[PDB]
Amino acid sequence: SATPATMTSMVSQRQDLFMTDPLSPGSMFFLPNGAKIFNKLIEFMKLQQKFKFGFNEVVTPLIYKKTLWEKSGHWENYADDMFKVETEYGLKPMNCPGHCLIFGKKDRSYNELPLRFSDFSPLHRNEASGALSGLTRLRKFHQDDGHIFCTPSQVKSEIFNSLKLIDIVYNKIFPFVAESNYFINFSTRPDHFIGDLKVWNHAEQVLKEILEESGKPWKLNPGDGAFYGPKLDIMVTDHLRKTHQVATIQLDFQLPERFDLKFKDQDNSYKRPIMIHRATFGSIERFMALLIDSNEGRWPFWLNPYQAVIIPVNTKNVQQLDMCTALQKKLRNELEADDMEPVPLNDWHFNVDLDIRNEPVGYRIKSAILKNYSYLIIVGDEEVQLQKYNIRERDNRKSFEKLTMSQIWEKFIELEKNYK
Amino acid sequence: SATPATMTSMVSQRQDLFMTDPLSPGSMFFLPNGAKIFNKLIEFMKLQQKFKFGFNEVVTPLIYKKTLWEKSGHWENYADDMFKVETEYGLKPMNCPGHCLIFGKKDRSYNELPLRFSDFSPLHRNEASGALSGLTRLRKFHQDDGHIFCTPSQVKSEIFNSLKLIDIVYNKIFPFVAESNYFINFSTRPDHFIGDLKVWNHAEQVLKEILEESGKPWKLNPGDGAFYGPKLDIMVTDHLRKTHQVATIQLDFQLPERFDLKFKDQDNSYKRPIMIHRATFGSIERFMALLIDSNEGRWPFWLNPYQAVIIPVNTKNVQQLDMCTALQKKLRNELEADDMEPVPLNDWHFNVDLDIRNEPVGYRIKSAILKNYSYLIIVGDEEVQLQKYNIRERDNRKSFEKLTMSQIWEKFIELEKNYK
Ligand SMILES: C[C@@H](O)[C@H](N)C(=O)NS(=O)(=O)OC[C@H]1O[C@@H](n2cnc3c(N)ncnc32)[C@H](O)[C@@H]1O
Ligand SMILES: C[C@@H](O)[C@H](N)C(=O)NS(=O)(=O)OC[C@H]1O[C@@H](n2cnc3c(N)ncnc32)[C@H](O)[C@@H]1O
Ligand SMILES: [Zn+2]
Ligand SMILES: [Zn+2]
Repeated sequence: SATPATMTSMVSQRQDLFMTDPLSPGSMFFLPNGAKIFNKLIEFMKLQQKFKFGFNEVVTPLIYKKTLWEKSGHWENYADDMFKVETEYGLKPMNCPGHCLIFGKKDRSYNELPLRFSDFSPLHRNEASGALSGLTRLRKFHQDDGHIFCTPSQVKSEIFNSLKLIDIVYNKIFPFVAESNYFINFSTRPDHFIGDLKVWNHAEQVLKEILEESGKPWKLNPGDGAFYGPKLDIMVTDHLRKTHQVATIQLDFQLPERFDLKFKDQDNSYKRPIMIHRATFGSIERFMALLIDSNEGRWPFWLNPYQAVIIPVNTKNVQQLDMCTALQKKLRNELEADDMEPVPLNDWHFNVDLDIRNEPVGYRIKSAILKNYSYLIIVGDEEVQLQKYNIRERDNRKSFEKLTMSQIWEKFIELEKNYK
Repeated sequence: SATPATMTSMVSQRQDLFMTDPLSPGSMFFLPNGAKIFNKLIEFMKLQQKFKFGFNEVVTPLIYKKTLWEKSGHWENYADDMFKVETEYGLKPMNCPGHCLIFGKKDRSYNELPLRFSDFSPLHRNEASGALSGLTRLRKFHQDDGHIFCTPSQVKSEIFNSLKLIDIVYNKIFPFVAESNYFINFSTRPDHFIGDLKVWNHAEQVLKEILEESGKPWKLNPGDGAFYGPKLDIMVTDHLRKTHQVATIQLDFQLPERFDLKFKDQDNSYKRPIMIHRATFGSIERFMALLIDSNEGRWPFWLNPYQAVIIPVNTKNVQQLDMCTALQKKLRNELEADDMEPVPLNDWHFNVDLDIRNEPVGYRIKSAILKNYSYLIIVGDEEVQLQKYNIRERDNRKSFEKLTMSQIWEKFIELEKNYK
């Protein structure tokens, strides 16, 4: 009879992922295992954004004076959902205004467009306490945020590149449970919007054209556009057929005008850049919640905070213990605190545990299966003899391999490398 | 006639590192190049903390209700320097209370001590505007924070391990301008402190003993201890002989008591853990400021946002251009946005630029030297003939090497691997 929210709480209790406290309602605590997943997702997304999709990361303030939010139009649209800060300040619910400040700080040439900034800042929104639900709706969350500044003729290609990244995430790297794991909502001009209505109709026309050219299924979603522009909202469906907004792409002609943004064009004319807002995960928190809704805790290897467990058949057998300890040390790849040798960059480190509890071998196994370890590694007398480990995958326990220490090292590397 | 603050602003203007805006006084903006350095430092420290010094990273809320800060004793000690948050809330100036909440959420056995949590959360402190200076003193900053929960008999070894990490940073990996690049301030009981005076004298005795055993030079620093315990403050001296507090280690018997923290001991007795607070960089921002004070912008290779520049002698020569472009593509190691192949984990990517501006070769060189590129790579007709690049290091321009594409790839790898 379980809901998505309940599924998230069940997995979190089994794997020690997260916790909450009434001293900070709506703000999640990521415990070590929960934080490993969070950080892994961010590592993945940073790699795609920097070395494939042309983004440059920036780090921006969390609080801005009341004036910035008035200049942006946030203060009169959202201020009820905005935490005020007191010494006249607003705790940011969005990164965009900060990125406008960065754009307008230097002369900009058409030669550096499209200019793409990424930002993983924590955001706060004063969501009503009745709206709070697990990791899907929080008062504090992290967006894989990004703002693009381009020319009219670059809009289409930039949006298709955003859509390519979206497909890598939703239709290639991550399984979820249409052929596509999402549909698009075409979200149009809302009641309260800034800017002239002509510009708005043009932005909506550009977006519809791109939607049609993409060939992806979409739905009209009237009135749900941002206050600064219309958007494509990427909707995924949980197992209770309820839809959730994750990735989003927003076409913004309005903020550039309000920040008096300009760039020198090919003809030495000063012209306004167009701004595209975009997020792929949406928020890392909500994305994680939807992964869990699908995988029920059975993380893929590269993401799993429980990548492998090593289990000696006899916990008092020295030959088995040595062999198990040798492998754990190899796969964890840690250094001793006793010397001055630092951990080098780009080494591999795997989440590998050793269960030597004074418990029947059978129960230790069952324990590891409850935790969803990607791999179970057993060592008995025969394994000591061959100096080869019995290793089997979680979701295919019937088959198995007998591999050397070195072969497991390379196997785990290839898995993590390519997001298996 | 330059000050540290002025040096930071000069380097930042030359390398496009940071920016400020009056809409958010005391909060820094990290531009792409500035953010690269910031992120590199955090990557380095995470590796040491997770895979050498036994820390587990957590991610905690930024805002807590007034009650938490009252329970911790922060609200009556610091509340003037605390940004309040309004819907009864405090924007955190410290992570400790959150970590106490995490400790007390589960039954804890003596078997999991020392328990070590790390946290890179953004912190805010309402510093007086007259105290704001470059990156050394801000209203928003990131600590490489960490809290250790141990038993009385573990205190010494834990503090020596903290000191080992401090030496790796200040006396091995990073040059700065005593043999050691810091001295220690023994900071003692301040006017306003929580807890009984007997416990306080004991904490100070334990610390002095450890200080004496370490053999490191220290100075009495009366009254400057935290309100929860005495501390060892690691002081570095800028080139104007002014001292700055960076790393710190704080011995805390007090917070555990106020959060009713307990763990089951060897004898099934419930006992209070001791808490050690510690930071190595102090804040990433202030550490960066002190690096800049020393290096004057001449970053070591692994940290440099300008790792190499490739300069064709003749910008209209196709043979030279091809050879230059081949190398840039190799070293950057990017993927095209046009396919579904993701950037894999643990690949190498170098910050390598190509200067093909229509400018005399001589001036393009001079330009790169102004920016402090770690390596200058020149390609003329002879280099095309040999298919070998003329590569020279920044701080040793007189000598040079002629290397193939492959040899530069491996060279740059070895440099970044081992923090050269
Ligand atoms: C995309 C940005 O550039 C733009 N300023 C923006 O904030 N768009 S948004 O309002 O639609 O937010 C983007 C994503 O953040 C996620 N999100 C929004 N609110 C919350 C919340 N209260 N809790 C968790 N995630 C949220 C959603 O997935 C949403 O699609
Ligand atoms: C070390 C923590 O666990 C403890 N709660 C703590 O905050 N100690 S601290 O107050 O001494 O802060 C640690 C380091 O942060 C840095 N820091 C403190 N205030 C600022 C500031 N306003 N701007 C930049 N860095 C700061 C200093 O380097 C300082 O040594
Ligand atoms: Zn935005
Ligand atoms: Zn602390």
